[PDB]
Amino acid sequence: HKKGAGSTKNGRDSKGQRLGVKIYGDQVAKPGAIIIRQRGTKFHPGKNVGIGKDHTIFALIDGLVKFEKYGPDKKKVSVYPREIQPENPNSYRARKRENFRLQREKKK
Amino acid sequence: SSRPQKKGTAHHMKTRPKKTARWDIKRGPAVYPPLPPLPAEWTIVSS
Amino acid sequence: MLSPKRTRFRKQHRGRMKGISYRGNRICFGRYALQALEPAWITSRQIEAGRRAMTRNARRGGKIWVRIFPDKPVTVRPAETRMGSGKGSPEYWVAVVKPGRILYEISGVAENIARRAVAIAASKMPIRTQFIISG
RNA sequence: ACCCAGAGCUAGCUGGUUCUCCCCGAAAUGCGUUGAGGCGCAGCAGUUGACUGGACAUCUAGGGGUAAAGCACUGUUUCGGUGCGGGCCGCGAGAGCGGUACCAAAUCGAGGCAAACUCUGAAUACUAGAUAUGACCUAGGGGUCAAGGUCGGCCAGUGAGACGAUGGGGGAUAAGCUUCAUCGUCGAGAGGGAAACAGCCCGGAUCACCAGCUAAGGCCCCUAAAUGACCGCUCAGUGAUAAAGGAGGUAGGGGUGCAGAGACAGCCAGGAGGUUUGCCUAGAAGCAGCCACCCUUGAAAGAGUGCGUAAUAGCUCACUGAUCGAGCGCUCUUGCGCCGAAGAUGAACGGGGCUAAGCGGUCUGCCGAAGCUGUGGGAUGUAAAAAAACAU
RNA sequence: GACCAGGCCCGGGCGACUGUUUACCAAAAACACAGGUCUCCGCAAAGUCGUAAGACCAUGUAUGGGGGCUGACGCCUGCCC
RNA sequence: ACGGUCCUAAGGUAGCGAAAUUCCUUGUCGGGUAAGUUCCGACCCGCACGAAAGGCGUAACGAUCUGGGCACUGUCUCGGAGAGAGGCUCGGUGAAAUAGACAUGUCUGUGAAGAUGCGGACUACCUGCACCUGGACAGAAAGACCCUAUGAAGCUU
RNA sequence: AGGUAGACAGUUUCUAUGGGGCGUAGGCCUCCCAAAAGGUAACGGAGGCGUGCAAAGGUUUCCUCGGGCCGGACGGAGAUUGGCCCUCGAGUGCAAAGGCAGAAGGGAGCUUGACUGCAAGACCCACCCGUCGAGCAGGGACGAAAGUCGGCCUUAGUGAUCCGACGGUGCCGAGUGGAAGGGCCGUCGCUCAACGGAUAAAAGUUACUCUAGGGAUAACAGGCUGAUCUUCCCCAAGAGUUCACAUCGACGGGAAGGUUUGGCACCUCGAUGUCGGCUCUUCGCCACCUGGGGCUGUAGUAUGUUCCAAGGGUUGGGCUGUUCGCCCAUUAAAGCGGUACGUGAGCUGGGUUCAGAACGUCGUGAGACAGUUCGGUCCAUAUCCGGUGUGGGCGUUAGAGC
RNA sequence: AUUCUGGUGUCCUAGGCGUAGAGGAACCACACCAAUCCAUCCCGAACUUGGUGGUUAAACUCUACUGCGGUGACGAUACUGUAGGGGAGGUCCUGCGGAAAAAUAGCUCGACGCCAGGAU
Repeated sequence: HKKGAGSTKNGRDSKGQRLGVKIYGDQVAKPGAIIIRQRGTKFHPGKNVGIGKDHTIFALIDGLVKFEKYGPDKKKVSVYPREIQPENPNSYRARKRENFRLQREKKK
Repeated sequence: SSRPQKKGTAHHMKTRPKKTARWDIKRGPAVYPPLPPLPAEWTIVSS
Repeated sequence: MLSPKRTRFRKQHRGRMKGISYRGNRICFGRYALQALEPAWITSRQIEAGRRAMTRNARRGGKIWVRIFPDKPVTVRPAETRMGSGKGSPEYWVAVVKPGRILYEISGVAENIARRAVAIAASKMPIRTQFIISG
């Protein structure tokens, strides 16, 4: 009734190395910000963009990230600064942060 | 046999009382005409 | 015993049997066919035993075809043994059949006899099958 | 050995740790550990400073390879057609070769499968940016409140989790089994429904009222409320408890075969000569197994669906006349029932009991919680103090 | 004639035998035993106990003294350094 | 019995052998009994006897183990009767372990999965004394098994 | 001063674990599980690493592989040489995944950036650690130049701290000058592999044992589960002279039961006594006999099969601790189960869990072995419920005896 | 301002092949020779140098067809966010919201920018 249990020859792994897209498409970046840790060139380097020893793709300039279409079934990544970025005190966020600030000041 | 049976909260899952009949699920409270305005309760005028 | 020939990997998962079988609905060879309704894990012993019993009632002529081939393995662990300590060896191979799938096809006998035959072949199997004529 | 002393030895171990009210309120996870029932740091509490704006809601943009689907790749696979190459036999026995009851590469056509396959590719989720004024005052002014994070100081517990839903793994797609992922409840949560019943359903207990409305669930009596209504269904005590299979039980629907030039079921009728038929000559003779599955005589008959024989003989059923005189025969589909259904102190739907007081569908009343409403009282916080609210 | 006062036989295992032993669960097949063998020791002996002095051995000296194993008696006791 | 070949320091001689050794196993054969998993003798497939941790025999001896017979009987078939010492009743003296509180039924259901206490039924005047032990997971000893503690202590190389 | 006795002493002798032990594993990299961000467990499924290269690096220029088909000496399915056709299925030092076209793949020329001084900024996270890096400074490489180079197509090839060691260096140097000794920069010394490393240095046994704890954790019992067991049923190939269905029923399918052997670890470790026997029960039916039936391949007798039925009954011995089993003599028959494998505050103690002793075996040894043998202390005055008996009170409506 | 040929991109298979035709006035390519510059792991095949006497055949450029290749709906269906329900048999059903892949209709034989040179 009490038979022996056979050992395995498995049970080894490496904890997920945390690759993938760090800075997404149409998003803020920096000079030096790592955009993608990819194991090979899944995405390819575009304009304004360095490519490192590990095929790590990082931005050289400010601006928003762009994942372009390369030609025959591949992907690029370029970075573009943005011209004018308007802010209106009309809006809800602007209204509410000024309301909050004014409450803070009013209390103390 | 090989029909494992319902026990613990698994009994309570199965045999809970529940309506599950479209007409009985609707219904809700009964509607009425609200009411004309009523007077105070205990007006004073004294001492 | 319709066993697969040297597959990729030894042991594999159970998954489950959601959905209706869409593809193996059509009939190719036969004019009459046995079709499944409930999903099950059909061993090769059940297939072979259905095929034999269906063949026995062909008699004078008319050809029979099988349209389900097991592929998936199943392991029972070493009998009377505690939990854990790896998987077991695969005992037998099974066909994952879903609802509305062809199991056996047959052509070239009188509709009298085919229907009689598939009753036996239904009786050998673990599921509520049904008879279907189309081709 | 005992006695005294070091000595209140140490004990990550067990037990125990005493008055009251108010405010907030966890965790049972990750990481490391001579560590696994301990400890450290993170995560999640309290408290007190600093920095700002989010939160919930809707709408865009991003990269995904999962469910799905597919066979172009990687494997796997069945059948057919083309068929290199292989199996076996035949020759004037060392040059030479031809047959071939035959297994079959590779492509083509049809047809499947795949956690570790993808020419494809959802929903959610994740990241980012956008837009919207939550409750109380005469479309704003000025008001009152509630409403989320980041950083840091001081100072905790936790680090045994459990069940349920889903996605999976292990197991025997056994376990009130085990292990992860996302969420609910318990844990730390009273009350009502579930007979009793942590974990299911409803709902979050500041306190008082011999007021009211309702949620979940119910309205024959035990025991609050309809022995309410109208239309269907069951005949089983089903209504409490399980399958393969069995079936002129009963009710409805559609489709399908004949039928007062008369069907169906009963009822005396007919149901033939070569057929000892060729066949392995022991016999298969309408009926072991073979094929052929004749055509005549005809109101009709198959060289035969079954019984009966060593084989014949013989008995039927197919069909057709005749008697007879009105709706009947064979499938499909459901709805609700029956059998299948057998255990050990004694009945077990909660009990009585019920032909509805059960099931299905619809319509309206009512009951029903510590939920909400009303009427009063307390304490917090919004500042400091009182009144005044708003929230708690 | 009361009290008092052997039951006997046949076959096997283990140990020869009387003996000793777990006070308060074990009395035996366990220990001891006569007998056997090996090895040490020449006397200021080996051995033992002591820091030492010295004590036992022994007021004995190889037919004696210490230690290992076996266990009357009979027949035996092989191969391997 | 007879040979071939490998390894090893060497491959068990005499004797004994299913035994205080024997797993398979109640080995098989014969004896003993109406019937014998124990017993006696033989076989040898000695899992894993063996020559001074001696081998094999042996008259005697044993509160030794283990089989069989005769005699004997309440050991038993299968109980029965009687005598004492208690038990029982009366008077005198007078403990104990135990004890959350106890107004302390049966059935089935429920629940930390085995209920006098929770649900439904059933049964049941209140209270002594004699007898009986099924339950109170009855009492007794912070399990002596099992595992844990970077516990303790003996003993070994 | 060197050797040399567990004779004697102090210690050490890991953790995980679907109870422990026996095994297996312990660090790092790739894939899956993983649920289309990342992350993610199991004694889940699959493999690798503990390097290699002076060029397989750097740069400058040049090249397009692999597999088939057809022709061609030896030469064939395949070496070399030409043409054709899909074109990236090849290769990429080494496992996998992601990548790589005139390429990151293959060849050649020249060389050493496999360099010093750094570094805005991000990723990854408990900490320790790890990773990418625009650009500047110097001094070079290669090219005509623009430019590219601080190792490798990328992800494994690795260990902290203390300490010591070698090369560099007025930085200190205990009165002051030196020196001894430190510091500073560059570097070397771990299968510290139990790989976040307790020490420079450590194994066993206890049935002679003890303490602190645990139902967080096994053995007995219950519970869940029902794989195995027990009992039924569907199918029907076939056996039965003929005929599946008198009697059996292959290949297969579906159930119940909770008596076996398991799985789980939910109550109980501040104790619920483990087998068998005696005594005394009771209950279930899946019926051994006794009552009453259908079918029979039922002439009768005697059966076989199966339906109803659980009222009653279901011997005495030999052997074994045994339940079980075999055998002798019987008999209407010698049923099978539940009740903590009924019943130890009712009994027994033969078996099994203490200390002694022995045999075989394993162990260098102490000791060990569901291997064997002989010997080995079984408590209790009944509070309550419950039972068998038997009184007393009261009740029963005025009180009594029959 | 428009259209060609030669160079450069955006845009990458609605843009690629096949089939059929057409272009040498220019531009572009094939044929002549090679002391030398320079070269062949051999060879002026290629690189390079010097010349021109042929040609639109190959390539390249341009116009057509859908034969392939490619792209590809609507509708449904699978699947799934969320709120419920049925089954003990292991999955199914409903409301509310999102919505494939495949298949087919059909769509495609490029578009568009700048510069150099030629022509109207």
